[PDB]
Amino acid sequence: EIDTILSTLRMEADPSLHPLFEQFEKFYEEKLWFQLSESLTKFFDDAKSTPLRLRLYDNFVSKFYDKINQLSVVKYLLASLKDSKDFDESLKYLDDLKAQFQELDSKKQRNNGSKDHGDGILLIDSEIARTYLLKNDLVKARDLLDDLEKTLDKKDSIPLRITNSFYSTNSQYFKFKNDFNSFYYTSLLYLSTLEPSTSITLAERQQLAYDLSISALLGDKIYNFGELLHHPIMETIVNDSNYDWLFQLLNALTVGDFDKFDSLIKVQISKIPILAQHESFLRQKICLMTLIETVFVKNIRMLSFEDISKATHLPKDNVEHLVMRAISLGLLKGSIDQVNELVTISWVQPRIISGDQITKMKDRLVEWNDQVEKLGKKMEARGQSIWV
Amino acid sequence: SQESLVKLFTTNELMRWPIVQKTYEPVLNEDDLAFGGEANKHHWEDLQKRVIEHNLRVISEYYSRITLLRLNELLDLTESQTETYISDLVNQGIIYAKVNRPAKIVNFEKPKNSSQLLNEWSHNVDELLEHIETIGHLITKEEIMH
Amino acid sequence: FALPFEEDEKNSDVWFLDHNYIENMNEMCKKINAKEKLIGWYHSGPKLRASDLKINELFKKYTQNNPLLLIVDVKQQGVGLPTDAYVAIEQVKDDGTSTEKTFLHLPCTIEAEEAEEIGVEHLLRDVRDQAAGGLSIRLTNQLKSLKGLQSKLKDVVEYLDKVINKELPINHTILGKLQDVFNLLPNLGTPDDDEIDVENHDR
Amino acid sequence: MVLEATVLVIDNSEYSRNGDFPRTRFEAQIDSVEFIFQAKRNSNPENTVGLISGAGANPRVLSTFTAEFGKILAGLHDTQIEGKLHMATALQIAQLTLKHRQNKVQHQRIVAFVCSPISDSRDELIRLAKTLKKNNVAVDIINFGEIEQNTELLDEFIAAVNNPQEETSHLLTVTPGPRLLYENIASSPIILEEGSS
Repeated sequence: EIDTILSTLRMEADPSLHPLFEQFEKFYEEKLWFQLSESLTKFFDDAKSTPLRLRLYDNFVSKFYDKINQLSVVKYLLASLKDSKDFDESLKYLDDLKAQFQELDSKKQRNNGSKDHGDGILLIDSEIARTYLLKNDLVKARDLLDDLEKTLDKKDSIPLRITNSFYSTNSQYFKFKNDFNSFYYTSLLYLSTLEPSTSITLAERQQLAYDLSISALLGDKIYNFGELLHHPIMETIVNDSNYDWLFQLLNALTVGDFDKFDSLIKVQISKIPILAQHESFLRQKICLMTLIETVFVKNIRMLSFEDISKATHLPKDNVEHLVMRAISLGLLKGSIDQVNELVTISWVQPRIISGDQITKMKDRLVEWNDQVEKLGKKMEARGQSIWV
Repeated sequence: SQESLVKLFTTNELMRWPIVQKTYEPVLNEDDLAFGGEANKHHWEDLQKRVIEHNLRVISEYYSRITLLRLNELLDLTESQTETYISDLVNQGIIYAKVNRPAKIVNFEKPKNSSQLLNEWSHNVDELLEHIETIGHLITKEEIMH
Repeated sequence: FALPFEEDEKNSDVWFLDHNYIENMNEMCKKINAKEKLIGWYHSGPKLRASDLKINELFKKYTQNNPLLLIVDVKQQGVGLPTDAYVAIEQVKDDGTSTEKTFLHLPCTIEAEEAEEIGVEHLLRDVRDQAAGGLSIRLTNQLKSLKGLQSKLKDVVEYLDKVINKELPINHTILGKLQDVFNLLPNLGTPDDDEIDVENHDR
Repeated sequence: MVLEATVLVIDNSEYSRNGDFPRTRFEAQIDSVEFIFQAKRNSNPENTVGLISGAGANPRVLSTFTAEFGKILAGLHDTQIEGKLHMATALQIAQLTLKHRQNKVQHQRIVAFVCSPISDSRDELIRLAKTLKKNNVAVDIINFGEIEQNTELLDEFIAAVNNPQEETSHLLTVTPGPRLLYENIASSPIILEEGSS
């Protein structure tokens, strides 16, 4: 039946891959399809470098689609059509697997009396947009993602895997335009909503980690450089040559050093020429990280111009400019007084909160608690004799 | 070219006139039926008025007071032409300022009212008390779930 | 109303509930009043637990909205909050955190129906230490009010310490609110504070 | 057994997905749940039967004691079919059901089907075995779901609960492949099973 195909793939494959094809024959036969579902997922992860993935999926998807997990038919498809260099093929097998499930729920739901197979339609749908993205038909993919989004909102429970793929797609769309900000904000949600199941490599996160870092530095609205590091994705990956100089670029911005920043940047302007054309935006971003940070940690909520001039290492002229741009962004808001040489703030936009800032916030409230307590002791002394 | 132009004018920026003029002279000024006609040379001249009114609006909001000596420099105008432009835009009722003729300051503010200031203060105190009242519930929530 | 219910102390994932009771109580209550429908469940508390999320799921099969879990302390340990209200919502939590199902605080207050009121008036025959009365009543209040706030402020201090000492999970919602606490601090020496001291003499 | 109340457990699993009786094990279980209910009614007509889910971490009460087959039948279709059995939680939730009952003249019985092996620690069922027999509760395990390729962890648990008092555990051995599940129930004790003195 399908045993003959399995045998032919096995002669053709590498000796290391020969055990996997045998496992599939024995599990189908014993009719134990939990084992069979897991064993296939392991194949498509590790032997999609070998191009014997293309004829293997075909057998399982098209003859089982109610006898294997609702997640897993979509899993074997996504791997096979990822390394594919034809977009016509990528599109094709999606229209096919989409047909099976729409057909299936006309009968199945009735006999069975339960189970919805419409969850899997939405991943297929993320993947149709995905095909469009690589083919450079970005416009088409956008519409299909907005139609996906609608379905999500009217679901009572939305499992994490379904919205994970949606965000992956959305992430890809933004980096084609090169909208750093729009990519950064979409990617955090992708990272948070990432599945407890493993079938993602170390290598994939690595590629992503380069992409997160760059967006986070060459942005203009981004004052969280350890929101990267509260995910494993950039945190645990710092031990290569490329992700040393890169980790250091992030960290220099975090504590607001200009001296350390100068040393890195000088070198990496030559190396990375994406970084050189965007050098201007980055160079001032440092001063803006010092502006928001210094008024926050201090108890006074008005800052002099001379304070900013020494810290950021700039003329007094250049300082005003910086202040006006912070009001414009929404980094800070308030009034700019040139004559009295103040910037007196009325808003602090919410920031990354590290252990040191909590310590500050906690301290300041101890003083506040003592202030209330002392006033309270006075309020008890006057009027002790009569209250009512 | 059009995209950077629209973007500049929409968002709140500080910009200087001969540098913006230098950007769009070999670009937009040579596009006919806009700026490249003859009586559209005087629609180019008009582009400047719109740039120096943009800077006046921005600076009005964010700067509560600024010296007149400074304001001149940023706008790229002479002292006389600064005062008349402030004045016209105060007749048309959009902005408000008090400009000194000795040229010490311009106070881009309409001097705030007693009642409103007090009103503004009373509300902030209610926001602090509300903020603490909500916080205490979420402390209980986190500790026990841990 | 009560329902049949058991609570096991050996494992908190075991409790009893009778489903048939909930279906039969619905029939009856529509006859008395059709403006009454199931809207969720009270729980005696005062301790909120994670297993209560799973009881929550059950109640999501009688009402379209998310069920309201109304913690009513019956032990009377709190001198305020005799109602705290929370609703289960499902959201991706920040900081590399998964999708968590969690109980978020949503504002509650006692306000009384009009038909209820009549009896509230009858049973209250006490002088009422806080009722908002005469000069006397509100001087007693003003003191009470300072010790209220001060204790509320003390919980915030303790909480913050336990985050970096005993490593409580950072809950960034709390911390965000605290940024605005520092941003709505009255600052002296501005013309606003000075006008307030003039206004004390006006009054 | 005459004068007995029974909590059925329908096993909701991904081994119930797997087909080893027609159409799958889930569709096989609808037929076998109907079998037991009627058989037991005929033998003694005071017998009355509930149904609870073997799914997720929490078993949920689909039905309480009832002798309308329609109330029990309805829950079999409604429940989600893909889950995991959790034996420990089941014994306890089943036991509460057997608490709250019309008359306690009846024997407390749990009949629990197995499609998927245990998903919990062994020793917890050993400790729970002595609590079950303390209140004279027995547990019947239908085993076709741990003799597929599994070693049978079930036998030692039946040993621990078994001890004559009034109620004694049985282990219904059911062949693991097609023969129709209902018929396998029938050939095993299910109108001649009894608690011993």
